[PDB]
Amino acid sequence: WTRASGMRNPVKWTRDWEVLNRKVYFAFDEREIRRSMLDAVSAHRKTASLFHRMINAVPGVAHAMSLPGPHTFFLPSDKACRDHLSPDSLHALTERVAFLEEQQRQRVGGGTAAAIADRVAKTTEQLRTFVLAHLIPGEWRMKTLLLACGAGDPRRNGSLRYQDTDRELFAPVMYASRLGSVFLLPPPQSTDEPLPVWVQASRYAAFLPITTSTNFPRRRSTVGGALHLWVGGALVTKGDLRAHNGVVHMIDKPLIPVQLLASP
Amino acid sequence: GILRPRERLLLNALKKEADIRYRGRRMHKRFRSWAQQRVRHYWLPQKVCVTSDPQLMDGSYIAACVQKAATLRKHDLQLWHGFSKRILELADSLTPQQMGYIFYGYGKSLFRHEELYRGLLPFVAEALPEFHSHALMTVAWALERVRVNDRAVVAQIAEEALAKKDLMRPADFIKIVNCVARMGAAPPSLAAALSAELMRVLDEKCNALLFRGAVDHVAVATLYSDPLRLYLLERFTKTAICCRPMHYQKAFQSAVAIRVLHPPVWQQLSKAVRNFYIRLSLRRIPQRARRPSPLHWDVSNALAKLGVFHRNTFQWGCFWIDIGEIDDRRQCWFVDGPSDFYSSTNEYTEANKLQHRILSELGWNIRRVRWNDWVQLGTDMDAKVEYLRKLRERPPWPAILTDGPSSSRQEMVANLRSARDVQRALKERREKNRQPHSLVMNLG
Amino acid sequence: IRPRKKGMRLDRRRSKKQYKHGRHVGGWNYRWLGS
Amino acid sequence: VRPNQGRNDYNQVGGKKRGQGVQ
Amino acid sequence: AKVGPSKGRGPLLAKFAPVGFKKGFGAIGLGRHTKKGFFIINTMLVPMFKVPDLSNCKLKCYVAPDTYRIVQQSFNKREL
Amino acid sequence: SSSYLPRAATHRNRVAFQLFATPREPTASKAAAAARAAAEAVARSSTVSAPFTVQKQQRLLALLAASDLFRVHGLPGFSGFRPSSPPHLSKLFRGRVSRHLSCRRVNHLGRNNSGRITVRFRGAGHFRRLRFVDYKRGRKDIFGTVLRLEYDPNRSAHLALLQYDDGVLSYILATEVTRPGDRVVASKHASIAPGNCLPLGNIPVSTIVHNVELRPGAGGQIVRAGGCYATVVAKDRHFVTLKLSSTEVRRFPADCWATVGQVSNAAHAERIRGKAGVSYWMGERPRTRGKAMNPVDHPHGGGTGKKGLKRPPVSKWGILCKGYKTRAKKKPLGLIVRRKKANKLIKKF
Amino acid sequence: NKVRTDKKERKRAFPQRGFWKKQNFLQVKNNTVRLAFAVQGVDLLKLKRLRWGEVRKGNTGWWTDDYR
Amino acid sequence: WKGNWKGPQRNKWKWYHRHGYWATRKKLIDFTKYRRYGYHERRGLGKPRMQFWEDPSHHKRLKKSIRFW
RNA sequence: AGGAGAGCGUCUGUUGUACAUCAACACUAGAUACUGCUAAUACCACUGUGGAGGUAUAGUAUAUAAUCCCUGCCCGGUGCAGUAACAUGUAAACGGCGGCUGUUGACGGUCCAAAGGUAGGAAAAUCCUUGUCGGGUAAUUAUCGUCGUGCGUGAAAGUUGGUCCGACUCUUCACAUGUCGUUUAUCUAAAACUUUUUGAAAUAGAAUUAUCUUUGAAUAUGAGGAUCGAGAUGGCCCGACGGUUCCCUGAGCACCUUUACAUCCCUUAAAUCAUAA
RNA sequence: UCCUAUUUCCUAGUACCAUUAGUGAACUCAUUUGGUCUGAUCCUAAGUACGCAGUGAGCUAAAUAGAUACAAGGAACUUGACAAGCAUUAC
RNA sequence: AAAGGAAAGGUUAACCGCUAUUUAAACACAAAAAA
RNA sequence: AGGUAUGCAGUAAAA
RNA sequence: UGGUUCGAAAAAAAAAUAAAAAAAAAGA
RNA sequence: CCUUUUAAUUGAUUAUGCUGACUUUAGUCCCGAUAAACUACAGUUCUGCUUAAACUGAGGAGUCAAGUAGGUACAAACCGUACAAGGAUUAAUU
RNA sequence: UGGGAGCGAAGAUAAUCUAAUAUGUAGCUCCGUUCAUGGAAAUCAAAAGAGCUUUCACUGAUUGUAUUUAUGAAACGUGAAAAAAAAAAAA
RNA sequence: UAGAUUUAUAUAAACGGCAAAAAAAAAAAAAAA
RNA sequence: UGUAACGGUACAAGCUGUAAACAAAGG
Repeated sequence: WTRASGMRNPVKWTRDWEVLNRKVYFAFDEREIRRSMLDAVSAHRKTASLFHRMINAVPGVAHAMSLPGPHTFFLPSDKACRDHLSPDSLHALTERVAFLEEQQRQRVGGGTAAAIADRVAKTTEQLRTFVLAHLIPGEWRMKTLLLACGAGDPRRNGSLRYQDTDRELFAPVMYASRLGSVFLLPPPQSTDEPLPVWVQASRYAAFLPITTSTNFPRRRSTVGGALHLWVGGALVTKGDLRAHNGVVHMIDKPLIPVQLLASP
Repeated sequence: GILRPRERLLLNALKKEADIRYRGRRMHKRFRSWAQQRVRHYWLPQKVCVTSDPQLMDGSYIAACVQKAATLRKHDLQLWHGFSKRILELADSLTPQQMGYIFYGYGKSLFRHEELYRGLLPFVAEALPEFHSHALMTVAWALERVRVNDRAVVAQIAEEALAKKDLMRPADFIKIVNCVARMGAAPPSLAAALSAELMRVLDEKCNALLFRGAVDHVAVATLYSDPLRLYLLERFTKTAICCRPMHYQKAFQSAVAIRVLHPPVWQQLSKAVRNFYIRLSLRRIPQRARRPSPLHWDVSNALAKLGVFHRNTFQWGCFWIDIGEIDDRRQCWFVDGPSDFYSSTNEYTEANKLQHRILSELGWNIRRVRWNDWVQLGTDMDAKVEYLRKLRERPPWPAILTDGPSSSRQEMVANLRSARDVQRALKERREKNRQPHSLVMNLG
Repeated sequence: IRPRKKGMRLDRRRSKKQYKHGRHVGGWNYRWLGS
Repeated sequence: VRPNQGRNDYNQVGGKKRGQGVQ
Repeated sequence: AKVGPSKGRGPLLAKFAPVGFKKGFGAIGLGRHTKKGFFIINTMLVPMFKVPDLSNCKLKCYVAPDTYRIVQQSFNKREL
Repeated sequence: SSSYLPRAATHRNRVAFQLFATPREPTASKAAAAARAAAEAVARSSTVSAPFTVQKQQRLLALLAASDLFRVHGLPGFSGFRPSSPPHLSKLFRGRVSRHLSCRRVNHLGRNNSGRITVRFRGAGHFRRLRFVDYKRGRKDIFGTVLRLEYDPNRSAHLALLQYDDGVLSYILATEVTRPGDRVVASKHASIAPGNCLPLGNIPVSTIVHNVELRPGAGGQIVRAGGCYATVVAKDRHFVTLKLSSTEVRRFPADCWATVGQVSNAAHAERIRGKAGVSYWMGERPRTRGKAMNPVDHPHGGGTGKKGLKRPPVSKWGILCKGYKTRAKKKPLGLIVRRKKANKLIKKF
Repeated sequence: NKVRTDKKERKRAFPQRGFWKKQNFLQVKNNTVRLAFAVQGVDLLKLKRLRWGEVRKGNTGWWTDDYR
Repeated sequence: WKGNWKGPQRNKWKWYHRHGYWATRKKLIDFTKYRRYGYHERRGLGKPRMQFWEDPSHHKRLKKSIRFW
């Protein structure tokens, strides 16, 4: 009998480092998630309000996003939509989402009435196209995307591995002697153009040697980390929101399809 | 029961990762104590409802309500302005205990309503003979925290504490002396009397936990006498073990101020004490996060547009510098906001003057920006650039920081409102400039 | 005695059996203090 | 596993323990 | 026996028991356990020692040997 | 077992209601009007009225049979282990049972409140969860969609996750022809289609049913195992006669509800285990023969070398176990019309 | 144990040829003690080796007697 | 024996919960038998009679029956 | 623990801790029987619990077991089912499956019976001093194959087989070989002898306790006769029926069986109120 | 005036009880040197930049337990290839 | 496939609960009712 | 995949 | 760093122990 | 003394008797795995096995037992020894 | 508590065995012992009589029950001990 | 009987339904002590 | 009532309760 716990855990774990490495694999790559992609979207509804509303108000979209097939959903934020969409486009999107919600609420509760069906059909098709433009076949996790873009390849990761800065300009008291590859993802479900993905070095990478032991040989976004993953011209802000049937990646720009874009 | 082998492996790995997560989580909790203290011997035994109609409140009820709201962080503007109105109506009928609790609530909540303090102070002065230690301490403490300066009344409170020395609590006396020093209200005779009494209070009545509160660099520099300075600096070496980063920081600042402005006292110290403070100068004293204010950021933006390299909000020695230029490191700037002066006046605080003098004597060429003048520029950038250039083209400021012109509460309120409007406009037109707004959808 | 039986047994002093015997240091016919 | 599983009081409904907030 | 108070072991103590055994020695309580493993202390419950000003006190632990003679004579003068 | 909800909640001989109503309207009169409207809508939608027979089941099954990107990229799984089919192609869900509709199973391990073994040959087995399946189909006149089919470790049949039109989730027994996307309803006006639940008095003769209530509103109790089904033989005003999977003909009150179709997973009996370990996982323990023991341990035990039974077969407790009837003679037959005979006689006659 | 409740006396009823002396461990411990004393200017080993009534100041001995 | 040898265990939790003071109280045994380290009902004589030369002002006989404030 | 084979169990498993690791038990599967749900069965406070929060593709009971081909005849007996009772059914229900004679006898006679043991193994874990013939050997009470000669066995209380398996019982070939004719050399020791340290045990009626030959409660250190110089130490076990943990019997005990007897519990058969209609 | 917000937040001295933080079955047990040796793991090791541990003295008898090496023969042994033997040998 | 965690706590949401409630500690700081 | 630092009640969701 | 404490969850009570002494007028 | 009586449960070479003491076997069996030196002018014996770092922002990756098993004079004594803020900021004093 | 109440065995005798004896005993639970148990006749007896209840001796190991073993302070009665009936319609 | 007199010995029974925790909503719920 | 645990006392099979062997002379 004992009540020791925490740092005095009486469980005799193995110390074998190879077994612990296998445990790492099982605990991270092969971990099981109960929730679904829409569960994650709802959890982040306050930051992704517009897309949450569209998913819940456009018929068929929820059914498509709740299917077993492993999927990857690139979720834009309301901030991203506001920043990148023109004011008129944002107003139109808000008005149409509100219209669908209002028709749904009417269901809960001449030619003018006939036109309502046509408008509903048009709005549903357009918003379904928009929302499904972010759904991609397969489960593409963040590290897989980075390794596909080439980060981690010793032959290609140059310009991302040895970033340095003019140190004396930022940590002068320590430098008195100085004081003197585009990967392609399958097309969205509603389009045929495959999605380009690339990687870049963040502004924070250059400062690593100032505060870390290094073994080197002979505007800018504020998102954290050393590497930035760009998908279709949009930056991933929060990745690996894993689910049971896919993964959600948060992005800072909406991937509007060419059909919905205005040519002039 | 049994599990399928895949399930066994997955759950075992989850357990291992949970253990490692716990171990990693507890790594930085050096100063996490499972045993914790909570102060509750100031809570009154009577019950009150804070939202009750003020017209039914008396002094005893309103004071308790104010203190309870301050404790519970119920910072509602309507509620506290009703409190102010009712308290001003009841000014004639408050005891020193009730006035002390009211001042505690106002100061603790940092409710910067100058009119209430101004209207309550005359009754405090009149009733001073009946005041007790806690009430005197609380009045001084709240005034110091909110920057409501009344030197005559503060001096009267200190004199009352001296007269009631045999009844004053040591902590209350220490706080009163610190507040007097910070408000600059003691002429030399009162300063000498306070130092003489504080010496005996600390030597006879205060253990380490009470004494460490006496270590304040402003008081050491401007108020304490030489024997008191020597005693304080010697005693800190003995009482360091029980101190916290704030106490260490104030001790270090006191030592630097004595060294820079009182070399005779520094030399009158002993070699062991001097060694203690030299070794203290080598330690990493935990600071707390500081960031440029909106006014600081506006000044930095104007300076950068002018074309002067600079750095912001950094620590040199035992001081924090607002702006430190890079090309000529000795040139530095300070952006002075409403809280750097006393309410309704352009008179600098004692801490600000002490820091200015110490940095100037250590070599810094200081220049200063006043929000009262900056706000009159508006949102214009050319005007701000010209302002900063003209300031640069002029000599640095003397080692002694002189106060600005006279002002009034009316002008202070007007300038605060103008600063609010300018902040709003600048933030709006910053974020709008950031937003691209280039995607046009043919959805219609 | 194990938990299941302990959960159903009662303490010795919950009855009067303790006072119905005369066992003592001197024998089996204890004369109580105060007779 | 549960020594008191069969008792009349095992997993009894109600009680002051679980009815703290009930008026 | 091999466990218990026999062979001079006496009553059980946390020193001799496994971790989890709870047994103090008679100290007063000074606070409350929280719901998350903490303990909030209340200094109002600290006993207050009442000590008089011992400075300038002519009394001492013992009494001089002559006091017996002095008091005995002073009482005999009354009794006689 | 009784380790779940207490007796006060589980035991009720006479159920006073058969419709679990969840009205939305503010008043009782408007609730009644809405219920009538819903019943009329179900009646309007109902079109199929012919019996659902074995042959129609076969035709539907034949019709159903006639009618690389999707993976975790960069995820090299186990060296040898792999699921039999990916989630988007497996017949069953491949996921986890809903937590809100299930609880941990209390494993009694064949021991009663006395702690002694009463049910022999029981083992721990794999950990299991009890899931709350709606045997009542209490919600009437509301359509629901079958979203997925699920495995159940305590039950020989498959379960189906039903999402009612208002968002309520429940688990029901799945029929042999139940597929994701199916629409189901419980009502007296419902069409005769598999999965629908109707009173036995509204189901035409020759129809195949399952999950039959012994008492109205008390939840189906008869015909539950995978592949089992019962046939409607005759109907009168108050009683309906059913032929059961055991070849027993029994009458049921016309107000007892039932579901149309055969119980899913008719291939359960075709499973081959291959080794003792599969039964060990399933929760079995070795069965020692009576004649392998000593005479003190079984009536068949004893005797140098191997021997025969030396008497007509009896159990551990001295009861004939080959042809000896055990139903209480005085217990009335009640609604039982005719009870089956021995399988040898059935197959020889 | 010190209370003599164990059964360790049972083996001591039989002869053994010898016993390990643990001299490596004991000498490490002794030299640790000697270093602790010596850093303060004490010759513990010399004190332990002194004859009864013998006085030797500093690091002196028979060799000092010989050469003086 | 088979493999590693296992004998009677020394378990403080088990011993104290099964054979301690309260467990012995709950047992059904002869409680008139003297137990050195446990409950028993072999009652003692109490404080003996005072010798004729002792001080009655200091002789004591009762503790609980006369317990005042 | 290799190559080539046989027997028993299919197999991986369980297994008597401390004389039995096996051919014994279990096992995947094929069957039979009971059970309509407050199910049967089990526990035996019984309006309770496990069964099972399961519902005849389920649960319980009893055999036989995994793969292939097969699984003959008998309901006379016993049990069970069936019916008011019969009739009748049920053997993968418990069980059983001939004798004396004529023509080596296809084919007859006669008695008996419910049926008269079928197919297939077969000198066998059954029979037995080493059955006939063949391979291996110089020599084959062994082993394999074969005959069906002798004794016989025998069909889900299962018959005959294919492959693989076993700390199982056996046959054979090969290998370097101290297993052997038959032993020797060197070295070490939880081996022995001396010494230092230090110290038991089983046993003991008493002993100053010889060999031959005899006698004797019948195989004597002690009794008759004859003969004979003895103590310790090292070794060896001829004797001292050497010392200490198998067989019969009692007006003794314990456990097991049931067409031994008696009693009790249960299930039937009933009875009795609740109980009025 | 192009950072996704330019958002005040260090450690209130701290109830009671446990701990010898290392080698090591360190437990039950007792012919109990606590600690060496007898097995995996735990430090990118020329065994981890000198670590942990090391118990009276003698002495050619045989017998025994082992280790090594056996000429030529090669199972002739034995109930039985039990036990042994091979699985090293120019480089 | 043999079909596997959800009590208390933290996070987010919601919230007309309460000194059973963050020092009578401190730092920082263009900052805020009504009119 | 027990509970982490103003603390008692209290609903939902979930790497 | 653990126990304690909330949960698991337990009168399934470790004799000489406690957030555990008659339980708010507490005199701030 | 003698006399009379005594219910003393009154006589022991023996119950593989009971509780003990003391002989014989006998000065016999029993002695666990590797050991040396510490010096008449410098030093580094040999062997078995290898987690022996003890701050580098991290309580140094556990549980359990010793009812205190590595403190201390060639001690089976006396005395002493588990500090969660690690107290020596003792770069002091001299 | 060999007193009183409830439930209630076997070893032993019967030379096995059954009844009966052991025994209404042991264990278990409950009263708590003269300030108690009990009790002032719808009693017992003979055609005469006794006079609540209780203890002792005799009648007597009788008449009985058990029918191989044993059990049996029987009833009436006789000689003694103790002696009691009932304060009390209110005030 | 001058004062003082720690802790354990699970006690609202100086008392009344039984029944866990010296006494627990009705019912389920069961008894030779 | 009885007993015990710790503590004090000659570190105790005695005595004793933090007032732990003694107050007897108080407006």
